[PDB]
Amino acid sequence: ADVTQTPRNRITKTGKRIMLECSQTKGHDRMYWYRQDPGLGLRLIYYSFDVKDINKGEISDGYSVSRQAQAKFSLSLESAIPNQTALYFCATSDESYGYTFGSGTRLTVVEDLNKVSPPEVAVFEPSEAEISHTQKATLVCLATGFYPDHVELSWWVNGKEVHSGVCTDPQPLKEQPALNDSRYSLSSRLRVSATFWQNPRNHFRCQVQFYGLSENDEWTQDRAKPVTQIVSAEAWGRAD
Amino acid sequence: AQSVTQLGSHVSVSEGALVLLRCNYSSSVPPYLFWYVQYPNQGLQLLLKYTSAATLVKGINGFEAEFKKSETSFHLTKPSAHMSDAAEYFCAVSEQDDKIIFGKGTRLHILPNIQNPDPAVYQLRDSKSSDKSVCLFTDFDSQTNVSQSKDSDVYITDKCVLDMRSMDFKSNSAVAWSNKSDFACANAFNNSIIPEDTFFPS
Repeated sequence: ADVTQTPRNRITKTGKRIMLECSQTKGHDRMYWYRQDPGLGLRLIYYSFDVKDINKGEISDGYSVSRQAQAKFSLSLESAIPNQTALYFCATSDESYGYTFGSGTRLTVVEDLNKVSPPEVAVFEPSEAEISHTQKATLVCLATGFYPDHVELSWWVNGKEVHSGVCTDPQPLKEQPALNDSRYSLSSRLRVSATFWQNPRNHFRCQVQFYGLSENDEWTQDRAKPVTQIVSAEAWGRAD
Repeated sequence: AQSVTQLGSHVSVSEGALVLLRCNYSSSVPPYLFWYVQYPNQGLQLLLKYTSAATLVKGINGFEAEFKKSETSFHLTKPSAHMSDAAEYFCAVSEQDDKIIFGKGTRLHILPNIQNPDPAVYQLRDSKSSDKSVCLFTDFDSQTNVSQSKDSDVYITDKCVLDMRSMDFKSNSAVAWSNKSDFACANAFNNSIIPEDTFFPS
């Protein structure tokens, strides 16, 4: 169908009951919930051939499902734990393995919401020695001090999103690798010709979309509530 | 039709070389087989599938796979690796007449053909304060790899390849940083084996 899943992103504390929903328009008998984890592929949790039919997949422990309609297949985490942090994919199939996947639910389960924290973002300007030696200019964006590891980084030149000349680290690193609740950091490069960097008209922005708390969540600390938000840093080109 | 096996979580290929990603299955009866691709930040896209018709199946973008039951294989190939082929690829198989089971996935890394390397370590300053900075190791070829840090107060990223379309130009880089006053770009990458001719501006 148009297979559609909700929510797209969610952060939860441990011990909460969490519901993911898949809906289709084509009315295929067969629906499926999988989870995806690095190094492990997509593992089947549960699947259903009709409203009266539910079957376990390889990793069904910690989860339940209900097939409330031809069109809808709900997944529940009964009592969320951190190792249920994952990307979750609904799918439907016709009678000949013609799969349609939903676009994904990124779910992060954290033990303590007090540790949630948005990134600080800084842009570092190109080296003059780089400019002189290569006639190219590499900007570096650094996002630090964020938790959980649930962000999206992009670059914006004179107000439009650019992909060319960008490389973002695939995985953030842990600032304190010994700690289970270490904050994270992430870097990205944008390289342009020296010519383009050298023009004071051009504006460069690194934008980090952070996912954290919602307006609902309780917040008891003095520091800013760490709600889902965007944090940017910027630089203007310069002649000298 | 029980398992499907992909060999190596991360694999490399030279830019312009033959792509070959291996998949084998265990199933006495020939199964249907599928190759999915996942570009980062994204969902899965079917490239091609074996549905008991042609044994040589062609997919989008020059991808093809041959089903070979005599060695229970269905290896995915493309004749030439482009930078845009960097993705994770998943082989998958029909099972128990009711579902598709997925291999563990292999990420394809494309090594740019760097004809004129120009290795260097540069220092970059915060646009809002001279006093914070980072180090950028850049423009080394495929024979260099970057090691993780020695020191728990020094942060070093994995190497990353950017492709500047404006100049048809690709380059490698890694980034290092630290809050220590001890920290110098000249020393940042001392735990890595760097090219002997790496440029270190004064």
